[PDB]
Amino acid sequence: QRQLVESGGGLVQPGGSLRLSCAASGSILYFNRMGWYRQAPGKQRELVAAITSGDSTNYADPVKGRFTISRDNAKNTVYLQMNSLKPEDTAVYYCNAKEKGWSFSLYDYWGQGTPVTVVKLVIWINGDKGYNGLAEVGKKFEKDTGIKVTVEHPDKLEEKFPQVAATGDGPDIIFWAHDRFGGYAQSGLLAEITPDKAFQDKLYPFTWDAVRYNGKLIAYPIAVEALSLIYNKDLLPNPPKTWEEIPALDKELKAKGKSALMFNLQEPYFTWPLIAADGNAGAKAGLTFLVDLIKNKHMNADTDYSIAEAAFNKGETAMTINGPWAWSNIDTSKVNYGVTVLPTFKGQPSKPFVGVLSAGINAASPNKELAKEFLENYLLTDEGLEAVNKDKPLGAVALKSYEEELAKDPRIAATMENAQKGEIMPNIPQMSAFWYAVRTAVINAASGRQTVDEALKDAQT
Ligand SMILES: OC[C@H]1O[C@H](O[C@H]2[C@H](O)[C@@H](O)[C@@H](O)O[C@@H]2CO)[C@H](O)[C@@H](O)[C@@H]1O
Repeated sequence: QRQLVESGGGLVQPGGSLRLSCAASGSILYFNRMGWYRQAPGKQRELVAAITSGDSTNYADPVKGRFTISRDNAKNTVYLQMNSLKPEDTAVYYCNAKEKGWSFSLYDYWGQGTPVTVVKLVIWINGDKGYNGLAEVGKKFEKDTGIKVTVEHPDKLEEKFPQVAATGDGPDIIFWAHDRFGGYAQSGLLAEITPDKAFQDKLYPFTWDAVRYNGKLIAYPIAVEALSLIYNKDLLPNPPKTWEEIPALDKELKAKGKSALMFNLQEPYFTWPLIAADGNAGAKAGLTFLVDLIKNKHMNADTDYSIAEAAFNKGETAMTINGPWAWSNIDTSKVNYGVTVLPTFKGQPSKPFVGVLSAGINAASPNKELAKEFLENYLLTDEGLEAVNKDKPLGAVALKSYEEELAKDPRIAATMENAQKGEIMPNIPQMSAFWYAVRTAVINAASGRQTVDEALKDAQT
């Protein structure tokens, strides 16, 4: 009898290629039509290509331009050269042949089927982090498996993820501080994390608590993040221990063509430590001080991450407020820097919010088990976290094995100092609305629109 046998089905990276081949146990000359049909999980049959005895080749609009149906009557084989592959292609590919009998009737013949998988691992992480290093981990993953690991860093990913991931595809794995994850969890945008005891035991038990919402693990903890006072040791050997002595220092420095302190005033995460130093009466005190700095022309009105960073690295400002991630760019520059305790306000310390960098799996992802493999066996390893850390520092890693190395770093000590003086952010769904309320409040008071008393009024609502 006549039997069709397909081959060439495997795993590939989008943009890659695959040659399917279907050999018959009889001459293709006898066939009228030969063609390729595909079936994806839970879907109807979809013709992709066909070739008639008359040498005419037809294709479906999705594959048109990308796929070519070929035939070799010597080898008694029909081919499908699939170039520039996409995730929509992923399906079981079947070979079909039709034969007119001697009489009026016809015969349809089918094959076993050959599986084609187009898989890409996509990761969303912020641009201020070590995406290049994260890619080096991803490159080792592809060597040991065959899956592509692209690393993306889009602007406003914290508020682009819940919109895109809900409707569209978005990323497989999302990287952000733990505070944003409760809102994703409530909305149903994250898969439940199920790590075995042995993996679970590799990380500090306090770190796991930050990535828990209603008794379910919603992410993998990576590292603890806290803002510290970054200062130029040459321009300022004995930096301010108090916030209230910065105006004096600024007067001194402005005479020599230099600023005292430049940091990101737009993002409320940077201004919150000063605001929360005393506490309400504490928020009113802390903000009024911040307002007086801009009013006394000590700080610029629209001071953002880039002009603050650049100014410090250039050697224009004596101080800056930033996280572990910012250190590598300073090292690149020729600035003898120091990381220390944040200045105190009204005697009491400035309480910076503490973030736990965490990796979560998108609920609407087909690569949930592949991402778990990447996160556990490749990223959350000594070797894996090292790679990320040499690009842009992670801070105090969640890995137990890294304690000695963390403790040997003076900047980590300063980070932990500030983290103890601060507090971990609750993961709750209301954090988004909270942060927005503070973002507006600080900008309005900074520019000169709303009063300090009226800012806390609108923010408490
Ligand atoms: O600015 C408010 C913003 O702050 C925090 O985001 C931090 C993030 O945690 C850090 O890793 C760093 O990259 O900067 C961000 C602020 O610029 C909160 O995690 C976030 O929810 C909040 O929107």
